[PDB]
Amino acid sequence: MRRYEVNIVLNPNLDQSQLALEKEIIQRALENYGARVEKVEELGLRRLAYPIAKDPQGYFLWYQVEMPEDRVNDLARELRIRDNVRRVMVVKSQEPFLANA
Amino acid sequence: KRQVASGRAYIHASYNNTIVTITDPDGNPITWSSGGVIGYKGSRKGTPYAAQLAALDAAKKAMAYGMQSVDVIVRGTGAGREQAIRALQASGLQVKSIVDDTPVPHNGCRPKKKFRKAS
Amino acid sequence: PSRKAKVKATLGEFDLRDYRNVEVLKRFLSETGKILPRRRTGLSGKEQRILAKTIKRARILGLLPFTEKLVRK
Amino acid sequence: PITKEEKQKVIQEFARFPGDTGSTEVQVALLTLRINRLSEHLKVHKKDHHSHRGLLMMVGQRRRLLRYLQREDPERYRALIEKLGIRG
RNA sequence: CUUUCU
RNA sequence: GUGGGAGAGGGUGGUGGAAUUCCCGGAGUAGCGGUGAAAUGCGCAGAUACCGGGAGGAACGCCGAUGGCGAAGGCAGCCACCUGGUCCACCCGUGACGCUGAGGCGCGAAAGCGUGGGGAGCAAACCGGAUUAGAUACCCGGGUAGUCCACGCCCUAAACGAUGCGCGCUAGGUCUCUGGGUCUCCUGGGGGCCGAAGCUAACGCGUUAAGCGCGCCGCCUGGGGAGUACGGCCGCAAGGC
Ligand SMILES: [Mg+2]
Ligand SMILES: [Mg+2]
Ligand SMILES: [Mg+2]
Ligand SMILES: [Mg+2]
Ligand SMILES: [Mg+2]
Ligand SMILES: [Mg+2]
Ligand SMILES: [Mg+2]
Ligand SMILES: [Mg+2]
Ligand SMILES: [Mg+2]
Ligand SMILES: [Mg+2]
Ligand SMILES: [Mg+2]
Ligand SMILES: [Mg+2]
Ligand SMILES: [Mg+2]
Ligand SMILES: [Mg+2]
Repeated sequence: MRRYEVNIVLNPNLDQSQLALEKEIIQRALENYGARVEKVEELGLRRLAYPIAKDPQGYFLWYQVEMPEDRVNDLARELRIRDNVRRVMVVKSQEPFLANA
Repeated sequence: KRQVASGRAYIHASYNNTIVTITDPDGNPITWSSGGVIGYKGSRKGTPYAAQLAALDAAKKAMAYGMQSVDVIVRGTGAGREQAIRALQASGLQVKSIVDDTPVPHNGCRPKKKFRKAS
Repeated sequence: PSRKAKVKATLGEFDLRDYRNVEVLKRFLSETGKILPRRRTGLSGKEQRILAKTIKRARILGLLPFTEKLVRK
Repeated sequence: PITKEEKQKVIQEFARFPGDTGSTEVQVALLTLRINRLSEHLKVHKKDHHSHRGLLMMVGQRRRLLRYLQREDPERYRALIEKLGIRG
C-alpha cells in the first residue's frame, strides 16, 4: 500500500445536511477500498478559474490516504459516482520539490 | 425598439470581410453590419475602409436603439480589425474597453490544405 | 529580449510540486492561462519542467485558467 | 513490482553463502524472478512489444549464465534448475 | 493569378 | 548486490479544457463565403455575426527547446495501474560467464487489405466553379474510400547520420540535458558547435572519427536494358523477397 492525495470538489450549494451527507459517502468509499485516512483539509469554497458544471464556484476537500495501489482506480470510480461530486483527482504522494529556497 | 444604452460590440475581422455586431449586455445582438452590408461586393469588402463604414453603420443603427457605451470585443486578423476599432472609438459611442477574444484551438481539427504546413 | 523581471526573483522558497498554491502558481502564468517561458519564469530545466506539470493539475482542479481573454488592445 | 524485501528474500534463498549476491545461482534465481513477472505482464498487454524485448533480453542473459554453469560445475546446474523450475 | 516553345 | 536519478520508452483504464461540425432555444437581418478577379456554393423554410444549452468525433495549445526517451519504426493534455531500457555512488558479490552473428524468430512510418465498429474536421477518386490556347492541374465550392478504434494481414521508405556492432588508443576550447563530489571547479553518462594530430578526390570528418588499430556480420565490382524477365518462397490482394 502506498500514499496518495485525494482532491475532491463538490457542489458549493450544499446544505450542511446535504453536505454532511457527501463527506459521509466519501468516508465509506475511502474505507471500503482500504483508504486509510492520514489527514484531511477543509479548504471550503474558492473562485474557480472557470465555471465547473455551470457553477462559478467550488467546494474543495483533500484526504491524504494510504491504500493499496491495486484499488485506487476503482476507488476513484466510486468517488466520482456522487452527483454533487464535481471533480476527483488522486495524485501519488510526492516528497516536496523545493525551489528558490 | 428596446433602448439599451450600453452593451457589446463584436468585431469579426478576416482577410475577406469584417462583420460588426452590436449587442445588449446579455449578448443578444441588437444590430449588425458587414462590409458588403454596404455595397462592396467582392474584394473591397476586405479593405480597412470597408471596416470603417461598417463599424460606423452598426454604431449608428446601434445608437438608434438608444446606445451610448460599449465593450468592444475582437476576433480575427484582417486588413480592418484594428481599424473597425478606430471607427467605434470615434463614431459617437463610448468604447469602455477592448479585448482580443479570437478563438484558437489547443490543437484539434486538421485545417484545410490552405492552412496546413503548420507543425 | 524581455528583461523586465523574473518570477523566481520576486518570490520565495516554494514547493514547485504544490498543485494548489494557486497564489504562487498564478505568478508563472501570463496575461492568459499560458504558462511562462524560461526568459520569464526564470526557472530552470528541471524546475520549469515540474512547474509545467504542476500547473496543469491546478488547471484541472479548476484552480487555474487554461486561457484568459486579453484586456486592452 | 518486486519489492526490495521481496527481492532480497530470493537472494538469500539462493546465495552460495552469507553475502553472496552476484553468484551465478543467485543471479539466475533472480532473473527467473523478473522473467516470470514480465511473462505475466504479457499474458495481458499482448500489445506491449517494447517490454517484450526486455523479456527477450533477460532470457538471453539467463539462458547464457546457465550455459556457463553447466559448462563449469555440471552439478550446481542440475540442482539450480530442478530447484528454480526450468528446462522442459 | 496563370503565362508554353525557340 | 545496495543506495540515489532524469525521461513524450511501452501496455490498460480512466479523465480535462480549447476549437470545429451538427441539433435545440434566444436575440438579430441580408447577406455570407471565397479570389489575382470571380463563380460555383450556402441564406427570407431567416444564413453570416452574437448569447445559452446539448451531442459527437478527432487532436492535445502555452510549457516546448539549438530539449528528453527508445534498438529501429517512433513517442509529447492530466491520473492511476501494469511494464521495458538506462545514468550515477559504494566498490560489496560471481570469477572470462566475453564480442560478432549466416539461418531462425520478433518488431517495423505511411499507404494499403480483411471482419466489425466509428465518422467531427480533413480528403485520393469523383462531382462542380474558375484560370488556360487546352487544364483530365495548380485556385474556389462540395465530396466517397480513407484518416479513427478493435482483432487479423501487409513489411515498404530519402526506414538517413544516405555513416553495421563491440573494444583499445590519439590536444583542447565552448554550449547544453542528467547524476556524484571537498559545487565560480573536478568527475561520469547523453546531446551540439569550433578545432590538435591525423584522414579525405574534394566537401568535409576530428574522444559522438569519416583518425590509429583488432574481431565478427552485410554489401559493392561501368551506364542503359531492369529491380524487368524466369524460377522459387511469402501474401487475401496489392504486391514483397
Ligand atoms: Mg570486491
Ligand atoms: Mg574469489
Ligand atoms: Mg507497418
Ligand atoms: Mg495505417
Ligand atoms: Mg480497413
Ligand atoms: Mg476542377
Ligand atoms: Mg477541394
Ligand atoms: Mg471540404
Ligand atoms: Mg565536447
Ligand atoms: Mg560529452
Ligand atoms: Mg590539420
Ligand atoms: Mg569539425
Ligand atoms: Mg550491365
Ligand atoms: Mg500461393
